[PDB]
Amino acid sequence: ETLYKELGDYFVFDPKKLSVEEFFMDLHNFRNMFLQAVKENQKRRETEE
Amino acid sequence: VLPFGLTPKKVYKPEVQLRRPNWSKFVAEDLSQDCFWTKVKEDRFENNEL
Repeated sequence: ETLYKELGDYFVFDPKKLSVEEFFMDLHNFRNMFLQAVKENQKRRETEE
Repeated sequence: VLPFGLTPKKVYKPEVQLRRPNWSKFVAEDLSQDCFWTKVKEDRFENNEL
């Protein structure tokens, strides 16, 4: 509880009303979408070449 | 006078209205003293070609 409260001071993210698994999932889904967008830009540059 | 010594942001005037993302913005009252958003130095990424 103390280390999660130490996480609540570095990033604020409304610590009274925030679950933990929803915050990690949106970081994970943005990580998978950004890696998909880099490979789609490489595939678009391969098609344009 | 914004809290935590923050300057007001650069108000841009585009000639063409662009498609915009619509988020829930955090004002300087919403930010804390030791957060990430008070140390933002985004003007080093500024470019007219961008």
